[PDB]
Amino acid sequence: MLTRFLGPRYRQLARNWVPTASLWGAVGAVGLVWATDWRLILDWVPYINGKF
Amino acid sequence: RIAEVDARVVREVCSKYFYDQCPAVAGFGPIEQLPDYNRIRSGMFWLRF
Amino acid sequence: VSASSRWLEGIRKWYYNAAGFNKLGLMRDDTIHENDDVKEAIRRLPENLYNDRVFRIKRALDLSMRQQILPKEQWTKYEEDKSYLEPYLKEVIRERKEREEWAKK
Amino acid sequence: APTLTARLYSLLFRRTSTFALTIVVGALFFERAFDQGADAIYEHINEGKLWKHIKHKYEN
Amino acid sequence: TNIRKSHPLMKIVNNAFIDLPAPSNISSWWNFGSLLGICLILQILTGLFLAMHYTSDTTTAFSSVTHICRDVNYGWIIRYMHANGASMFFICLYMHVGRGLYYGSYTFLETWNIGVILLLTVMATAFMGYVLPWGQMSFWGATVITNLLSAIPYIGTNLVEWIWGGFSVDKATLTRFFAFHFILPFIIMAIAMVHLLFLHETGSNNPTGISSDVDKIPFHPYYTIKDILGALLLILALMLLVLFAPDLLGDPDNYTPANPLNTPPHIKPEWYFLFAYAILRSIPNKLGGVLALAFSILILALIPLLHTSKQRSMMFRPLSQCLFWALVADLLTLTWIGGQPVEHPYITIGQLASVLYFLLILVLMPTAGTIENKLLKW
Ligand code: HEM
Ligand code: HEM
Ligand SMILES: Cc1c(-c2ccc(Cc3ccc(OC(F)(F)F)cc3)cc2)[nH]c2cc(Cl)ccc2c1=O
Repeated sequence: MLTRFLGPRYRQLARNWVPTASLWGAVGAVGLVWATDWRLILDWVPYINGKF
Repeated sequence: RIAEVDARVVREVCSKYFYDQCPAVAGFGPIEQLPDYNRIRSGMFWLRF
Repeated sequence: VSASSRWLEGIRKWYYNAAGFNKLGLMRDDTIHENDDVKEAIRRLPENLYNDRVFRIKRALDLSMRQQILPKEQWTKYEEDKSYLEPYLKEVIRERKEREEWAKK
Repeated sequence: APTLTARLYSLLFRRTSTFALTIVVGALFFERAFDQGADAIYEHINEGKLWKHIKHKYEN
Repeated sequence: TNIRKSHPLMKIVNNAFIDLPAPSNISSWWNFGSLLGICLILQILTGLFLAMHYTSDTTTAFSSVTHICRDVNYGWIIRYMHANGASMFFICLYMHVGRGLYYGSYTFLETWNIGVILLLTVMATAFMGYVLPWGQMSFWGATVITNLLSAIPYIGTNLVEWIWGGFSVDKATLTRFFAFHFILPFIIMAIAMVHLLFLHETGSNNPTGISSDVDKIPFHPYYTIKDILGALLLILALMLLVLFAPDLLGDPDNYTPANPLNTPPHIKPEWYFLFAYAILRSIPNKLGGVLALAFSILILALIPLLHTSKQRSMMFRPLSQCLFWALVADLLTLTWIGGQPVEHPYITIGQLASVLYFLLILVLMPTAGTIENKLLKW
């Protein structure tokens, strides 16, 4: 019941902080793919594809 | 001039002049607890941002 | 003058130069190991001598950090090194031994 | 700005999220580059000794 | 305000690692204590992955280790890392002890004694580990150490039989040695927590030997980066041993299966016990030899009592420095002698080295301290 956080200030703060959250999500995704050696995604990358 | 300032302008100017800058520090008196210069310098940015 | 005293003076001067604490600008009493007696003796010092001791120790620690030594003209002279912590430590030890002697009875 | 390091700072190293993204991408490419280089050097030093060099003789 | 300084759990870490005041001039010799923190954890990791493939049965122990070497994926790397980590641990440990002895760190009596306990525990763990492969040297080292307690009068045979769990070294001995080897590192880590705890109250020492409250700096970022550099150098040396000379510090004879009947003619222990093996061979007497072996290790507990100098550290004490390096050379001499057969002239050299060792520790160091006290006129 977190209804305290519905106002102009919080949507403004969310707008400010969206890009950093997206970049951290991208960092997590790329790290997971690199760590697991997931061939499904990596086979489409041009220079990486030659390692298989 | 004052009426033309908004949140975006303040953010950009402050990021220009404060963020990740080397400051100058002066202390006088019982200042044994003043942090080291490396700690003050590292406090000028955030890892979350 | 005594020949034995001359040999003792020569050996003491040689050992003073060999110890090497003078190269960091310290005095002999700066290098004493601090225990309860020495802690009380240092606590009894006047202001100027205490501040001089603090600065000398701080400079020596910085030189030790940087692996340097002073130039040869700033080294402490053996003849001018006069002990400043003698009477205070002497009196503190005297009082402690008096307390022990009373405790024996 | 003309200098390469100034461009790298103003483009990538300001934020920390971009710093981390740069690090992971660099690791991803550096893995393949280093592996190929090391394998090439090791194969050249020991030419005519490894199994893959004498493999063609026996298998039809 | 700051969660780091008020959270119940992060406050301990903040006061232990991040905001700790440390001296500004501690040299590289202070890194070894941190390195012993790393190596221990390393042995806990690699060893924990060897326990997933090891079986303690006497008929299937050598075979299990060879299965680990040959069949497990990258198992040879883990095996030889765990094998050489012992040598790295003991090098770091002896450097730690020498650092404490040279710079007068033994005046912290509690930390010094807890360290002596840690030294004994680590020695026991290293010895019990070397038996699990079940080769020749494993068998004939377990036999000798277990018989070492037979010298105690009136209870020796019973204690020997109880430790063996039988009339000889056999399956029960191997199984219980495996259990103790598994469990003892956790006790070592628990005691090391106390080793740190007793040092937190008094602060750390510096090479000058003078109190350094005037010059202090935070532990982070200054000694975290030095810790990283020291860890990197340690990993370099360990991997050099693992990848370019896997059997330099080992023994060939432990690659044969254990034979209860035969004995090799050139038995010797690992390189980090040979000095004790040099002392015990010197005395031609069983109880006397065992007592000399015990006292050569337990003499570190009496080091604080023999201090007689006005200056804490040997930085300003040339005679003490000369005697210290003579002691180190004598330990090297004993380590050289322990790897040789008992024959002329090595017997005389070993006896003289042991006499010199005890005389240097007990007699000459306090005498030099008193002489230096008289030279400085105090
Ligand atoms: C301070 C911690 C430790 C030290 C100094 C140590 C030392 C040793 C040594 C010197 C060996 C002989 C290796 C050889 O000669 O090939 C060994 C073997 C072994 N250790 Fe440890 N060890 C430690 C912790 C552990 C732990 C925590 C475990 C398991 C949980 C473990 C499991 C084993 C096993 C299974 C072997 C026999 C397998 C082999 O020969 O490689 N060790 N250890
Ligand atoms: C597994 C065993 C051990 C571990 C993990 C360990 C770890 C540490 C650590 C982390 C420190 C603080 C950092 C430093 O001063 O370098 C330290 C300090 C110290 N340790 Fe150890 N240590 C061990 C064994 C020993 C032994 C065997 C001794 C002595 C016989 C000893 C005596 C000392 C002393 C005196 C200090 C304080 C040094 C000073 O500040 O003057 N420790 N140890
Ligand atoms: C004296 C001696 C040793 C020897 C063994 C161990 C040590 C050190 C030690 C001492 C005690 C210890 O247990 C304790 F820590 F107290 F729990 C663990 C290790 C020193 C020497 N090991 C040999 C091994 C072979 Cl194969 C043959 C002969 C010898 C030989 O004559």
